[PDB]
Amino acid sequence: LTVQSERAFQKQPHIFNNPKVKTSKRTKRWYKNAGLGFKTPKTAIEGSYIDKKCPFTGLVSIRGKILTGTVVSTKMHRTIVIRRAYLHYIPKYNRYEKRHKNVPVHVSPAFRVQVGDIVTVGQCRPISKTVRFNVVKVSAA
Amino acid sequence: GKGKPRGLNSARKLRVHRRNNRWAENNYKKRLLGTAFKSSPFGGSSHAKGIVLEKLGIESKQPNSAIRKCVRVQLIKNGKKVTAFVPNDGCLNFVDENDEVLLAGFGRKGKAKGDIPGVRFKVVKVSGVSLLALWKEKKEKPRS
Amino acid sequence: ARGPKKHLKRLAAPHHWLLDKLSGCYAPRPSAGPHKLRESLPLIVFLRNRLKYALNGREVKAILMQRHVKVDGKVRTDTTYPAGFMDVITLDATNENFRLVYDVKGRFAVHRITDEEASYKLGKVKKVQLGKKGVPYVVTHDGRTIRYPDPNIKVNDTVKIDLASGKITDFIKFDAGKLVYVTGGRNLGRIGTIVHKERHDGGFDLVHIKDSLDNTFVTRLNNVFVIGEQGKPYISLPKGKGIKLSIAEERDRRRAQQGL
Amino acid sequence: TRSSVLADALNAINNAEKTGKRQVLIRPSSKVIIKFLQVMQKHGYIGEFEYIDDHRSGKIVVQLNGRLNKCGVISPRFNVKIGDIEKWTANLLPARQFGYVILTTSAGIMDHEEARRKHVSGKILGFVY
RNA sequence: GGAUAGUGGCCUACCAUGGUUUCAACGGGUAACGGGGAAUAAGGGUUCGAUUCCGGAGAGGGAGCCUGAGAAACGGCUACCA
RNA sequence: CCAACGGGGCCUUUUUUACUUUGAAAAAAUUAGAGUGUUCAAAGCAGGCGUGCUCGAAUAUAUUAGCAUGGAAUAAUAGAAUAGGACGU
Repeated sequence: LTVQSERAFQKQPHIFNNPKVKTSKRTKRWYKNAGLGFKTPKTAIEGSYIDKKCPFTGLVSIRGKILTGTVVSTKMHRTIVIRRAYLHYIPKYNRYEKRHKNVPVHVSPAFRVQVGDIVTVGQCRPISKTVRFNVVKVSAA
Repeated sequence: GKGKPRGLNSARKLRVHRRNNRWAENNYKKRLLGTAFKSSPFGGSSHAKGIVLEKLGIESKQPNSAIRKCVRVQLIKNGKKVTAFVPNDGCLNFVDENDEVLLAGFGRKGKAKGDIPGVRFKVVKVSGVSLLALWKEKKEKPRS
Repeated sequence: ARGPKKHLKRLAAPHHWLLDKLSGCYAPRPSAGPHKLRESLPLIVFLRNRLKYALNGREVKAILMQRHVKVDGKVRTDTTYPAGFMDVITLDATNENFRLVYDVKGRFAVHRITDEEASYKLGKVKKVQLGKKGVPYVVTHDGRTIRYPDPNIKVNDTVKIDLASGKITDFIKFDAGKLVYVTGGRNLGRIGTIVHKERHDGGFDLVHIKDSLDNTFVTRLNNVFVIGEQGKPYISLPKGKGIKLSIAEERDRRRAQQGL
Repeated sequence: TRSSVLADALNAINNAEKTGKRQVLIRPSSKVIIKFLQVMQKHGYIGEFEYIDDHRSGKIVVQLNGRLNKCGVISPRFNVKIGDIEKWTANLLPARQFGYVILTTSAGIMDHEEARRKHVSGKILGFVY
């Protein structure tokens, strides 16, 4: 996709590439590993997208709960909704009932995600009125 | 068998079913609708005070034969109008119009008691003194 | 509330102080200081309720204002100064020294020590970091900051501190086979040796402890305090050596032996 | 629409026992049925039994000796904690000192007394006395 | 980008068309402050909790603000309504 | 010695959940409960012994959700078929 689609120039902050030197190589790119055993995917190291909310190339960090669910909607830009299902115990009747929750979560351009995938998400700081979690691993069902 | 679900995950239907059927219980429905506030003369209290309007005799239901002694009362807090029974025979001489009386329920939770048609309440005190004390000649009543 | 709170109702006080229910409406609120409120011991509670040297809160103040009491070698006069674990208290008249340490029931004991041992205290290392101008420092559990530690000192180690000067003189590494003292949770006051440690990244590490009767138990690493090598404490231990007994054993010992 | 193969089997045994027959045939079999019968056999409530192969879930013939009062299944298979076992025995068994409640546990299928010795729990299957 | 002690449609400009729901959304009622707890119990339950401890809100009704580490304070101030 | 009941090792071709055990957690008062002749009791947390010495202020319970751990019956879920599979040394 076109990287420079916005009205402002997109770049990683404080990453300076110096025209005085003019090495015949890739533009400099910064990345990190999120920890807890999640591997940084190669599309992040070698891609060209700019996304300040990405867990491997943005200014976000992952700490707290880690959750799983199934993808239910992909219609927003860079965000998805997952469904989480569980059983609730009612003591008087000694039996269970089904319930569910919807969680909206941010997804990085490093991942390709489709309805019905199973996804693992990690907690981050508030990044919108509703979003609190970031996609960190994908399994293609 | 037995016409109700048994399955281990059927808890939602069981509790919803019970909620629907409790509305046939007579006293349950009274609480949840708040009937005692919206209607009935004592707005849910055990006693009420009123002003005596006039004095009445009520013919008993057949097969009994008696003219029983009652009064019309207007409740101070509502203005609602009510008929009350006066116990203990000659005690009717102790009550007169524009006296102030304390009333109690006639024991049957809003039903009429015994011979007496449509009378739900009895007098307890008049002008601040109890009828039981007057009848046994233990106190005296000032006029006004 | 529109700001900090100044009062502490009784019943809300920590249970290990052993205040009675009916003597009043309020309890002494500890001042801000080296130790957390929930786990400190105010001086008024020590002098009045434990030692019985004072009958009233009024009398306690008459003692402190004469400067008879010093904590870690310094005179203190605040009635609600928060003493805490491992502190040294000195009363110069009467010529007595105490170290605050736990009973196996989880209460602060009255433990007397010699005039020699009163020279020093132990401290658990809470963090190590570089300060301004690149000078390294350590922080102990009682909030001291000590310049220029030995490069080998790491978090969860224990450090021996001279109360005069305040310098470090020795240290013990956290390792298997060390003696530990348990300072929180259900097992407060027990003593044993480290068997091994469980790593849980992003969570709480757990430590397996064995005591001299070879009972075993588990606690969060936060509650563990290293105090010496196997069989060689760096401090005098309180009576009963941190051995937990069942209620049946306790009943026998009292009435059979002491109950004669 | 057989919802429970185990429920049918114990129902057949009850009806035979009441009328005084000495043998009964049940169809189909399953692993769970075999395990359940072996427990009943150990404590002496039934004789030997024999399995017939047919490439189609098989059949069983059971010998009956007249000692059985009742057997039955509990449905659903409620979860049971170790503290709860004492309540089920009070409701189901006729006395404090004979009869058995039968459980599935990850240690196997067993009666409620063996489960106390081994200190395990799981889910309830049924009862015998 | 602005503002804030600081995150965030918290607010502004431009852009996209999304978000919740028969597993009960949204709307209506409560003579509804939440909890530790209380009464009556074979077991399973039913009813209550303004009130000695913990948390929240308010100072006739609404709005605004000064001082200060901390207040949208009422035994502080300013205006309107009664 | 011997009998029963529990448990470990070895030989014999040798993906994802529910559920259950154990542990840490769940303020004090209240509740159940140990000690102690408030003159008895409801209470309280005290009090004994010679006439300075000394024992105490236990213990249990606390659904569900979250955390760590042992089990693998029962009930689900996944895998090699236009092989595009495994080992490939």
